[PDB]
Formats: sequence, C-alpha cells, structure tokens
Amino acid sequence: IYLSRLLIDTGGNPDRPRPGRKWLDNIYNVHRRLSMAFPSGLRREQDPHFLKPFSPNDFQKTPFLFRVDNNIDGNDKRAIIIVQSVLEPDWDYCFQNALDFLAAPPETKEYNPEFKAGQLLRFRLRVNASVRRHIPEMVQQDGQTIETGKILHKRVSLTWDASSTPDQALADWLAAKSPKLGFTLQRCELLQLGWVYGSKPEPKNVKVKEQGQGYWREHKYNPLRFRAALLEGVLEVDDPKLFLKTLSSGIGKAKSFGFGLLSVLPI
Amino acid sequence: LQKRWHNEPLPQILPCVMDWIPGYDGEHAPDDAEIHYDLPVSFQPPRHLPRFVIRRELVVGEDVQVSRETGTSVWRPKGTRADYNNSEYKKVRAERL
Repeated sequence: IYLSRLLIDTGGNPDRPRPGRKWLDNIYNVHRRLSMAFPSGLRREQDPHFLKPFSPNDFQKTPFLFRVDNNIDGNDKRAIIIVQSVLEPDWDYCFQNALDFLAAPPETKEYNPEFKAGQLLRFRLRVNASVRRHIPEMVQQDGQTIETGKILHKRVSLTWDASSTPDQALADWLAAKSPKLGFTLQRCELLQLGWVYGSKPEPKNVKVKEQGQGYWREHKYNPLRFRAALLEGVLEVDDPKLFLKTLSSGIGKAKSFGFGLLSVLPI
Repeated sequence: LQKRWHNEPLPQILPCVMDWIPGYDGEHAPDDAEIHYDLPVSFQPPRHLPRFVIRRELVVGEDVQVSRETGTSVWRPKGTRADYNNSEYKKVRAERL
C-alpha cells in the first residue's frame, strides 16, 4: 500500500486569502477533495484539465484513511495530512487548479509493513470515542417542556465515571477490544480530547415547475459532529495475519472522516 | 380615421369632394359647384366628359371617430438585463447549484 503526504501552510499573513487553510474547516470538504484525488479512467481522458462538472459516480469509491496533524518546520507552522489508501493516488490530477492549496508539493511512498511477534511498535492513533447506548433517548426537551417520552438507539460520545480519569477510561476502552484486533498495549497516554465538525449538502425536492422533469432540487445543509481522541503509546504484536488486516482497515467507526488511522513506528 | 403613431398630428377639418346630385328642385347647378373633366366614355382613344363637382367639409369627433394603430412600430433589441431577485431565477439558480 501507499502513504501520501500533503503539507499546508497554517501561518503566513493573516490578512490575505488563505484557501489552503480555509479548506481544513470542513472535514466533509477534506474527504470530498481526497475522493476527487481518485480518478476513474475515462474521466482523465474526457477531462484532462478537470473542468467538467464534478460527479461522485464518475470517481472510484475505494476506501482510504487519512489523518490531519500539525508540526513545526524550523520556524514555520505547518499542517500535515497523511493519506493511507490501497490504490495509487493521483495528486497531480486533484490540485492542478489549486496549486495554492499546498505550501509544498505532495509526496508518496510505498509501504510494505509486516512485523512478526516480538516488535514493540510506537503507535499514534486518533479514534472516534463513539458508543451506542441502550437508553440514549430521554428526549430532554428545551424551553418550557423538559421531559417527554420517546425511545430510539443512537450513537453518542463515550462517557467516563466521575471518580475515574479520562486517560484510564480511554485506556481500558481501547484495551477491552484490543485482543480482537491483535495487539497488547503497554503504555497508553491521552494527548487530546475534542470534537470534529463539518457540514454536508443534501438535495431536497421542492415543487415541480412547468415540466420540471423530476422536481426542483434545492440544497439543504445538515451538520456533522464527531468526538475525537488522539493518543500515543507502545504496543506489542501477536497473530500478524490479524495485525495486517488491522493495518489495512481502520479502528472504530466514522473511518471516512479522518478517524481510525493507526500509525506505527518499528522499534 | 386611422392613426399610425402616438404623437401623429391630426387635422380638425376633413375636406370632402362629392358629385352633384339631381332632384329637380335644385335642377340647375349651384353657385359653389366647380366643373371637372373626369366622366370616362372610352379608354383606348381616351374620351372624357365634364362633371359638376361640389365640395363639403367634415370635423373629427362629430362625424368620424379617431381610431388607433395596431401592432408595434419602433423596433428595439430585447437585451434583458439579468435580475437576481425574482422567484424564477432564484429557483433556477438553486437547481443549477
């Protein structure tokens, strides 16, 4: 598989238009752009310069994993995007009209990861602290109303006991499912605990005009909220046929919006 | 009385020329009657005969009612300036978006 690197300028003059920095405001925009970085054959031949209208059905729907972190390069702040996929990405076709998005040209390296039993890898990982509660619908109404009755099962953020710590709680949450994916954690240090926001358009059929031919479509924007937890540590390995499938896929839900990427450095 | 454009000037008086009428009361030609040589008899060796001609007048508004022109005279290109406030464009724009 391949790992790709994108560098975005975070500092610079703050009184100028910075479309590369503004692109990281919406994570759906990031996912859509990385999807546009995967042309589907005849799209390149029909549109080499990427000027015809964008169509999701004209691009491949292969999954990929990416992580957006931040760093300092000498005396400048930078945002690094690490893209892990299974097919060779084409960053030339994606940003060819948006060369000002990236401060530095993209990079790509072939990854051939395999580790037999006895490797103490150093890992970094940003998970989505999500859980499906059995009773997540109390219907806490607002205003004058405070308590009405309905029940449904929904995904919400992970919660911890008031007498415990978030670090230990997330450590045992990761260790509880850990033998299924094939690793043992020695140290688990919590580095961040926050949210990830985004917006998504959805077509809506307002009334048909004179021969509207399938209603009049109007965009309506719906929000997207995720609870993110970034953590590093040291982990061993066992059953490498399971760890390779763990590396190929992600960990936790919402894998298509920056979560689940496991970064491992051999030691 | 047909008109052609909006500010078309009009006459208040419409002179008219009529053939004289017999009837044996005024059997003789009146004093205000002129003579015109427009009574045709033959055309290839053209032959014309005198005819007594009388003159009268008419006034617009009491005998003839002024009409109005039809259609459009002055032609201009369409040249529709685009508008971004009416409902049809506001729906077409969302449909395109």
